[PDB]
Amino acid sequence: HHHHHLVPRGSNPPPPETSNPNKPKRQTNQLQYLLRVVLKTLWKHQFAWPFQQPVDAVKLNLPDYYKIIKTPMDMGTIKKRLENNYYWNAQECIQDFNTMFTNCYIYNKPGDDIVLMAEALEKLFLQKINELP
Ligand SMILES: CCNS(=O)(=O)c1ccc2c3c(cccc13)C(=O)N2CC
Repeated sequence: HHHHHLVPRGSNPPPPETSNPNKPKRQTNQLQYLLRVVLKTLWKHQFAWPFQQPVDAVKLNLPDYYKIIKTPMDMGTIKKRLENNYYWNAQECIQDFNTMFTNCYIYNKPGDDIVLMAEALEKLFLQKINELP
């Protein structure tokens, strides 16, 4: 039989939403600081690039990524959420950062390059979080 299951193909999931008109939203001083200070300083770091967009499991050849990670998050998504005033409070934004870092540690092993990158960025994140208004 000549059906060899070379189709249908894999794919990346739809990325997390960055707009939601019926979601409650505010601008707070903490959320402005999270954009202006926390996100933008992390974004410029040389270890930021793996985290600047949703994981492209196809390009990166990580076909098990979304088998393991069911709540993906990345700083590109977070950056757009802050720019779109998506959040109600600082906690919602911070939980996105926590999710991103947690996904990295779940999927990978201690000592992997990606984990070392996440640890460094997390250490910085936590330092900047302590200067929150
Ligand atoms: C160390 C960078 N390696 S990569 O560009 O192949 C990559 C980018 C983003 C990743 C990963 C992950 C695992 C392994 C490699 C890798 C991963 O969890 N992410 C999202 C932070």
